[PDB]
Amino acid sequence: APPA
Amino acid sequence: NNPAIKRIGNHITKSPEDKREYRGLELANGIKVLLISDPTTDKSSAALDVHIGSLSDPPNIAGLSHFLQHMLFLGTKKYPKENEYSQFLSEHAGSSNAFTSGEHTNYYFDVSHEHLEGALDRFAQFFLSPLFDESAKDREVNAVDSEHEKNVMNDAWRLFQLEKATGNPKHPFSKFGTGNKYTLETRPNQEGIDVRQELLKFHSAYYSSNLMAVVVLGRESLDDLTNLVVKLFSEVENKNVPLPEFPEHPFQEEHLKQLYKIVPIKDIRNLYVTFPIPDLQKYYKSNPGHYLGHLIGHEGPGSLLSELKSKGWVNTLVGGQKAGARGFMFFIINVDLTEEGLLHVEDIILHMFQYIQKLRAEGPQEWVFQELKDLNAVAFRFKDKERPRGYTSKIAGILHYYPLEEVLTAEYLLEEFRPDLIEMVLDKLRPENVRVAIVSKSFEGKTDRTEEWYGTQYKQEAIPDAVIAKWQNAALNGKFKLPTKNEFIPTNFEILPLEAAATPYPALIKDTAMSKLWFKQDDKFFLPKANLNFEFFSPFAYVDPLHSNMAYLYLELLKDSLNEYAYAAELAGLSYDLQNTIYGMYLSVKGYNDKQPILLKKIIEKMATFEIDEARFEIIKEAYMRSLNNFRAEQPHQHAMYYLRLLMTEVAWTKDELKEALADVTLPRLKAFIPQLLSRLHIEALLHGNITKQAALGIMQMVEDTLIEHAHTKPLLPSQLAAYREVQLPDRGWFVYQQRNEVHNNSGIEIYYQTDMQSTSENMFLELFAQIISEPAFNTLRTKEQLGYIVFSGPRRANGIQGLRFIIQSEKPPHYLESRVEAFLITMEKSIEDMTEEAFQKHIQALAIRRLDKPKKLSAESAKYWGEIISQQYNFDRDNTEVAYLKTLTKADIIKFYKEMLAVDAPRRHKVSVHVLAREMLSQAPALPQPEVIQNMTAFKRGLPLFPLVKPH
Amino acid sequence: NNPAIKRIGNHITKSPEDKREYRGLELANGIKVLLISDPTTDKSSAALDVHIGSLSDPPNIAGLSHFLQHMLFLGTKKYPKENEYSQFLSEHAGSSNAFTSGEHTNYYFDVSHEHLEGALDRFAQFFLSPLFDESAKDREVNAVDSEHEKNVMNDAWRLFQLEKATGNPKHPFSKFGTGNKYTLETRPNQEGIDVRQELLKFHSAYYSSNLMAVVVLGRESLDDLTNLVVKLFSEVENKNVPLPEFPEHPFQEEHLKQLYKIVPIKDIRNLYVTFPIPDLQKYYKSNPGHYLGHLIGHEGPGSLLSELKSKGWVNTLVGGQKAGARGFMFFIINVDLTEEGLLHVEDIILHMFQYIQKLRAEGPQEWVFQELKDLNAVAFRFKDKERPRGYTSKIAGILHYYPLEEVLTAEYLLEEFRPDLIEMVLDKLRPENVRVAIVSKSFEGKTDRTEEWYGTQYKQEAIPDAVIAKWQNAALNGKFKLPTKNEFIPTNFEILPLEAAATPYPALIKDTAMSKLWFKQDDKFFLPKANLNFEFFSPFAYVDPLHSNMAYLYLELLKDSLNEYAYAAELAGLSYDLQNTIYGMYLSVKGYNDKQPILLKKIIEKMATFEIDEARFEIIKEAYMRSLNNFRAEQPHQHAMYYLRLLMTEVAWTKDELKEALADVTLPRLKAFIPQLLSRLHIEALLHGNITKQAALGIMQMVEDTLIEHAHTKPLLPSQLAAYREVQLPDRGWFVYQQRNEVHNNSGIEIYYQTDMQSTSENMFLELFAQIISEPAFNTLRTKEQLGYIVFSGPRRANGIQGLRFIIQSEKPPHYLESRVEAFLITMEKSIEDMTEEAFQKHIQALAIRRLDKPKKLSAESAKYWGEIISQQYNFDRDNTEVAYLKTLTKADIIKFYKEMLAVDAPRRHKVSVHVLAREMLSQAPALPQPEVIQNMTAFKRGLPLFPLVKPH
Ligand SMILES: [Zn+2]
Ligand SMILES: [Zn+2]
Repeated sequence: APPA
Repeated sequence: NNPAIKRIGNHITKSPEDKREYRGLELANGIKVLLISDPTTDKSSAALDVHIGSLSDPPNIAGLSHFLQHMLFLGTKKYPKENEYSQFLSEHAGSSNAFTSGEHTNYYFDVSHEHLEGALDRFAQFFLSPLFDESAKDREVNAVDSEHEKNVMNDAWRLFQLEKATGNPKHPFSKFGTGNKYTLETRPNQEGIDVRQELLKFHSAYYSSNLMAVVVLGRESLDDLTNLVVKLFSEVENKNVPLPEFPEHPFQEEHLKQLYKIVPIKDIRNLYVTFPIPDLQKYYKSNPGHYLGHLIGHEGPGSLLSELKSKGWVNTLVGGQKAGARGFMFFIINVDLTEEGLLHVEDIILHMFQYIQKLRAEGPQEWVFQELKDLNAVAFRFKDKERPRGYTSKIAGILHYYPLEEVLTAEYLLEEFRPDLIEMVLDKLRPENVRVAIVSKSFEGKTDRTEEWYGTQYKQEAIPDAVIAKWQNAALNGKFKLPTKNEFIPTNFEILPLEAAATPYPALIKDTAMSKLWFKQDDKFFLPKANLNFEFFSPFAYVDPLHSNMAYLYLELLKDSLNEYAYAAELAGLSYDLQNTIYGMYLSVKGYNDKQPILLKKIIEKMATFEIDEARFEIIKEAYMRSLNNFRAEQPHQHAMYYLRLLMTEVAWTKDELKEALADVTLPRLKAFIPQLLSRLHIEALLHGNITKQAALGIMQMVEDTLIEHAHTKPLLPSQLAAYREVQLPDRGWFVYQQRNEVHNNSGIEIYYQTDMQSTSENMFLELFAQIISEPAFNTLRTKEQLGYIVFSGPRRANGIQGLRFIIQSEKPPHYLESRVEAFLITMEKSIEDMTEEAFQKHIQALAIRRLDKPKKLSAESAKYWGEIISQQYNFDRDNTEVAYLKTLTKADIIKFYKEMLAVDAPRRHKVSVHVLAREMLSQAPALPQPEVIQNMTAFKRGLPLFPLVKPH
Repeated sequence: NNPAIKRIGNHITKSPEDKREYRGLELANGIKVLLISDPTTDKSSAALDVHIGSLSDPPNIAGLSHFLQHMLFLGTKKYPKENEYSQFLSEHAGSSNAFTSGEHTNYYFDVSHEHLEGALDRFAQFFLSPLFDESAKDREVNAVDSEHEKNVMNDAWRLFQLEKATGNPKHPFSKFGTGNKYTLETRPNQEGIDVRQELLKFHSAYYSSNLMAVVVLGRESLDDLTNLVVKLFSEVENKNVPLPEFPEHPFQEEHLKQLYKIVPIKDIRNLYVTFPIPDLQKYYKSNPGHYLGHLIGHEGPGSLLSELKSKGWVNTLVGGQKAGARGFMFFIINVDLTEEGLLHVEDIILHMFQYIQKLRAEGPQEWVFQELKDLNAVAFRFKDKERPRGYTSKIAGILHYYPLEEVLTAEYLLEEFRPDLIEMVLDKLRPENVRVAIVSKSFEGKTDRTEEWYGTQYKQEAIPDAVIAKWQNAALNGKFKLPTKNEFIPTNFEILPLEAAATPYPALIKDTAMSKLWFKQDDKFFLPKANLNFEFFSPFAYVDPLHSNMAYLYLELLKDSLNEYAYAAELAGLSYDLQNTIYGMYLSVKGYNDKQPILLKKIIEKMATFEIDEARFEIIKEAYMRSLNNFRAEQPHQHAMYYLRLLMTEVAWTKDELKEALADVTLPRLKAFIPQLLSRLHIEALLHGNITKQAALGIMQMVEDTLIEHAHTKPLLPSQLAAYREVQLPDRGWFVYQQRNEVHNNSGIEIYYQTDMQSTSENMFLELFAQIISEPAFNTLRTKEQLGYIVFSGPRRANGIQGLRFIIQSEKPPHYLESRVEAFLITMEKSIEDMTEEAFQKHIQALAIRRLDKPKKLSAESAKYWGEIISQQYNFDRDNTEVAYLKTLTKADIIKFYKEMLAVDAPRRHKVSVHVLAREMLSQAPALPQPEVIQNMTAFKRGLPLFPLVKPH
């Protein structure tokens, strides 16, 4: 996942 | 023309689907304003964000801006009564909060739409003439101290501050933002510092109109909102304060190529990789950091995570840009670690640099950027309508970063592909610029440093040149590929015409042994989305601790297995939740309706044909064992709530029971369990959104057909559809269960005054009483008595039964807390006797507004219906019915209810208290009876009757 | 060394005047590439030519390769949005088109130089993974159908297909290349064909790398262009497809000695004579066919045409080689026919064969070859710099035919004198190999066949053996002689030094009663050429229909008379244009400056001493009558534009009025008209190129002195220099003028929203709005709604006034088209409200780039200045000034412009619509008012005010  | 207004914003660019109206302005004093007119809104809202925060604290008074944030609520020159603001909001269906970050202090409220001016005027005074009353300061410093304490044994906060502690100690990044009693009272007193003075000096120097942004949302026209805001905010003074900037990175050369080994509180294993990067905020039109985060953090086939997971080294990964402050940012790649991953950190980091090298080899990918851009455009267009309070708060923060006209679009829409900026950031993600932190209990007794504010035990070492060199030579690994084109992107946004037979509430459109199907076609929001909720009942999901473990593990493994496939759907606005429950399984599919059937079918198919990977099995089982163990490190008030649940519910397996049974879960046993679980089910569903009766029936049939085909599922008997009961407490009984929290040095308590089964009358007696005492409970037990930061009261509802609960976390012993809550109840009795009919009716109206507050988005409405369905009360028109009844209640009714059910000498008082002792452990309180001390939970439940289950509406 | 590159070419031969840099190469997969680096270019460009076309369509799906050409623009796997490609280009100042011939499909674009990679990436995907989306296919088949329809009643297209239909029907030459709804949808549906699959199969089978050539032109270095093309195109798959070849001529024995008699749509009379010949393409270094075309098609003294014209049988002649496909070509001799010529076709053809016999008698002439070679060498050296888009497209085609090193020179430079090939081709031009087609309305009712695709009515006959025999016995005719040496060949290519007083824009260097002289010595291109443009003003050229007819006839007669003399100059790169206008006369002489004053002097002298030949007069009068009548067969959209012009301009004679007055034009009357026309004139000139101020002044005075000497010309009065005004429409007015097209079965519409007089602000409001809606208008009105093939929108400028126009040609009735245009305008208003600030700025930047794009050649620069001069605005620095203003515009400015001038309820809406009915004849559209229907153009104009004229800069 991308931060959030 | 109007002198108080410097400029009025051109058209504020908004989503096509957004019917709210907007006007931006800049006041003469420099305040940036957004006005939002929404004639349908039940609650109005305002927020103000000051562009100053804890990075600007005096070096010798850590926590000052945060403390100021607390104090602004405690009285102003115009409204000096300490809780005037909070009391007004409570009496008018409102609520408020605020937060302090490094660069911002953000204050917000909502309130009944009829009372916007009244709340807003009280709010505005915070920014004009706060009292910072001396006695309020000496009390409220304890709340801040208690807030800090709560955080001390929390691993996230520990790590947050440790990073600050390991950068440049001269940089403001190093500051401790929370403060505590030492930094805000003890040390200042010993240094001859006058803290009230410092609070006033800080407010005067930094609470300047030029650093402020305000957002107001109400029913009023834009013109009337304009006049209101000018009237209340043009008097704020402009000190023309320069905006703080931090162009030097807190991580300089001596802070790079460093490795930190850290002992956590919980048994967790994590790896944190960090690179310093320039401030990328000015590049928001191209957002190169988001591009690189999307790729490095990707979870689909070919990804960094996929290979790390295949190697059996990590389970999860977060990657991308992280905010710093004006002038500096970070880029992170964080993973958890399996037992084997902990032994392979150098290898994991190598693989990270290999994936980065692959990105460098392929160069920036425009099709990737365009896909992100187009998905963002779709998301913006069909965005759910936000709740006012969160919306005003969020917008006030972003008004500082974008022109007025662009504030709504600025955080959704991407504009230009800038491959040069991508390459510039990628050029920063190199081994010579890396920081590495490993979190693990295996470092216990092997560390030599302690972080001052939290006590964190750690060790720091230079990363060997030989290791850096190997990472620098990272070559291409054939396992890593760019993502493939996202095939879950929605393309059909057609809103189906409302059917002739459409209903206002869900209708029961299928009712068979196998399935009960509730359906409603959206008639409010008209976005191309739907919510598909399913409860699968099976007695084998919770029959014993072993089966509960297996049900959990089965679904965790299933999600883990589907993760690569479902990640793309996620990114494309189509998501699902799948979890074991005490009655079976819960599945929810949400988002764009276009491709929902495809994802839903894949999940059910996978559920019914599931083949377990043994290595995933062992890894996930080990993580689950730690998760169960780690509950010991949760907060005292969380313990209290957990024990009360165990005590009051017919069946409930404890964490200790679950972990005892976990060692016994074997792969063969889990394989046998699944077909058993699926062999007989009842399915109750709610399908609500952009769908027709016919598609709803088709979805349900597909679900049924798929289980029938692959799992040979047959219906349960009606007698098997048991729900659990709540324990029935004896009249005048008082029971106490005592436990200790071994990690935190604070106690927790929950007190529960059980009333009776839920019904229109009992519900509204309880909710009105709760409304009445809500703000007074907080004001008394926290603001005046300062028992702790966490003080809560309100209704408790479980298993069709209800009562009043208080929860407090405190440095004081739970028996002291009991006496104070009891003292408060007496004060409330007298307060209710003395209160005017006018005041009383205000509380009725406030509760009424809260209950009738209209859902702004589909999922809020679905959740209401879902509550009626899983509770099996099915009362979809509840709010109207219960509020109509509420309005007939008198003050005498409430007094009688209190005297019969709640007062210390009440004939039908039913009290149970959970006392959680700390690790190391004024109005007149009444005399209390001796409690019966619960020695054994099973024995306790065995010895009491159980309530009936509530009847369906 | 580089695996993706098979070979890099040696030095690409170019003109020494050409500063662009070139590199040729062949990729590993067989794609031939030319890279063109031009660090000066404002627009970059690429083209790809696949060596497959309509000769390769499945015999059961006519039009497939052409349909595929349309479909490639409508989405790919990487860029799935249907208009991603078009939108990207529009937003970056770009444009694109493509075509399909028998053996090629050629695709090309240009774009702002900063966005080459983005455009080229989207373009490359056409050749990798087109979607051939089912919905797109169903819509776009209508555009192809409408394309075909537009061609159906066009005489040139009808003859083009008729020729194919009268050769071997088994030969691919016979295929119908356009396709239509019937061949591409209706019939395939009937035959169970999945057209999407056929598109996929055809692309997979034939869009092979080995049959592709790519050309890329950008500011980038050759190395960067190289890396770019390798990166994007090396992934195209090589299927090693054999190049189609057609060694067997479509015209076999049974197709020779045939006569076709054909009924045209227009009243035209033509004779087409055709001989099959071998494919001569491989002989490009000698070009025997061009040698023979040069002689047979000559127009000088002694020529075939000269004698045919003197006999009063023909007016024009085209002769020479004509492309077929790989393996076959044609040689043609086509002429128009006078009334007498129609009666003497056998004799005309006898003269053709007599001229051919003279060529055989004299034998191949090296000196003729040498002239052609010398002229081609000069043409190549001093070739005007091309616009990138046309240049890339052209080179991509020819890369298939020549070695990399020769691609620039191959079509120009002759190297080999080949008397053997000349004789060999001449030996094919014999009566036993001839096909003859006569086109004439005289065959109406006398035909017995119908061509299937166009409906062409014709008759086929064997040419009598006695007729063939007479032609075979053609003897030398003393009237035919070879051309003599071309004395117009230039030899002085000296570029005059830039004068100390040279200016960047034209300067007014003479301002007298007789003449206004604008002069600029070329400071950019430095080729030995100049453009000499003259507007001759006289009231008597347009005073009534009779005089307008006489002005036309005078100049046609003059050009006819000079033709023999001027033809040698034209071959030598020196041409002129001479025509009557609504204000007098227009003369432009262009090309190498060397001999230019000689041609100019001759034209003016001939003008002023003109003696009319009575036989030429009657012939040219008859042709002109037919030309006026033939307007009835122009397309509906051309009709609509013509009617709008008549409606909106102060003075304009209709075709009906001209043809009515034509019968009154007698020889004596025309003889009297000429001296009157020339008796009083004002001359405004632009002399621009490789010439000095003194030479310019001398050229101008030479023209004046010549008219003064021979015509006694005196100066006009300043008051007589009247320009015409545009009719001023009333606020909120809507007028409709309705007519019928009697030939075509489609309707046409032009809608004109008149705004205001031209000025800096009004110009840029309109141009920015036009830019914003340009691509969406096409995407909506054609790609989505498929109203027709022809859908146009943009600024209309006339007589100093302006506004927004839409032009559509459709099967739908004009009132329906009106409603959809109005629906679209509302769509655009909301689109502008919803677009981001940055999207708005992109459109500003795209317009800026388009407006500032530098002329690449002299005549392009001359045209801009000439526009300023004929409009009498004289704003030479317009582009800088207007772009500067443009950049200050906001979304608010454009919304206000739309609401004030354009919206359906705009206070200043000024709308006029021209509805042209066919021969036999979704967003919400707003309700429209009842229009005022215009019944009489004269009364319409009388009842309205006239705008002022724009003031000179
Ligand atoms: Zn706080
Ligand atoms: Zn076409």
